[PDB]
Amino acid sequence: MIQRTPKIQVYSRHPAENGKSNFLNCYVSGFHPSDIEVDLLKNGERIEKVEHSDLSFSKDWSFYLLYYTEFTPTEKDEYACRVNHVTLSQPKIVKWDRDM
Amino acid sequence: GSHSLKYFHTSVSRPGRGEPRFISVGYVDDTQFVRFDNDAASPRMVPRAPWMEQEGSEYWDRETRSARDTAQIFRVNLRTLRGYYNQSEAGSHTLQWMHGCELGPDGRFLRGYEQFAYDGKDYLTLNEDLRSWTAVDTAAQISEQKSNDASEAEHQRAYLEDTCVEWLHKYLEKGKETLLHLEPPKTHVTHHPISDHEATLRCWALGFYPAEITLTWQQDGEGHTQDTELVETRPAGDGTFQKWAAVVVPSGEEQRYTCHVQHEGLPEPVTLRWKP
Amino acid sequence: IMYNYPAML
Repeated sequence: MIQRTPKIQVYSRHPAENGKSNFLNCYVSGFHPSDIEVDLLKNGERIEKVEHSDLSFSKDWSFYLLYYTEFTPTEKDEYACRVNHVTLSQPKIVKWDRDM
Repeated sequence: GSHSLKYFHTSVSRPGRGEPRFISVGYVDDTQFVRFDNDAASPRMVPRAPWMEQEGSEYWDRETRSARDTAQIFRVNLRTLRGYYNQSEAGSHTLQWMHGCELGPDGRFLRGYEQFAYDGKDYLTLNEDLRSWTAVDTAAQISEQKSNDASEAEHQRAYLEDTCVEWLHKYLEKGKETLLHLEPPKTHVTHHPISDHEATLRCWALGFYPAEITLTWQQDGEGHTQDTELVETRPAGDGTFQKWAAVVVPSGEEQRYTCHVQHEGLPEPVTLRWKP
Repeated sequence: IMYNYPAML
């Protein structure tokens, strides 16, 4: 039974401008098995109505998924992605950095 | 240029929770155009690209019947594999299948793939000769013998070389306005000082299609790079992709570095430097 | 379109 831990990127669809509607993305890739839990957080609270793409996989058989939600970035609001997988002892949290 | 039609099928057994989960996705190039998910009372193959709504009910009924049947075959295959490996029914196992064809610039068949994986590892692969198989262990050798008994390689050739090629041409015609439109990257360089002595130069490429791209930080031979980082190409969520490459350089040497961006949508490669 | 009937493993 192979196990591959997810690579995680948190980012926006468009360059973030304060006060303008945008989309917050959490891209998880390179993981196996396919079971995985991903939540987007605003100031630590789970964002509802978060959709995700259809399960697909790469040439090396590892899976990838995109989780996304509409958002409007502000100066002080903190956004993050919380990912849980069999390879993670505890759910991993990655903060959104508008320059990455 | 070249084009591809590819299907990706995943089946995951669920101990004590009923039949295995089964998900199929289809791609033309880097564009998903169909999906099937058996987690429904009446699961259907559905479009995932708007131009596929040009297809009538006959198309969707046929694909729905094929996907429902394929899910049943994978349930049988998971049961068979469990027996090959003397595995208990209490463990969840994964069977994956990728298949499809690539067209050359002439619209003719270029290459085909048919590959199975069990629990994340290669299991049975059709070689590029489209007549021999690669089995990874003694279990896969049984599957190989069954495929040879059933002349599966010749049935694969007929699909990969004809049926697959014919339908890739049809999909490329139905979605030509988006599938054949190259979207060049929008590029810029950002600057992020780390300390008083070092800074990060980040080269951005945003909103490009297709996903293939090359981002390279070049230097004039007098640059002393402290660190580099290149993230995986990621989907923007609107059908296009993003990527960036960063270098950590000593403050004052920023102008010795040049970001080189190559993409099919650019008439010629672009070069960027950090100008405050 | 999808391939019909991959031979059983």
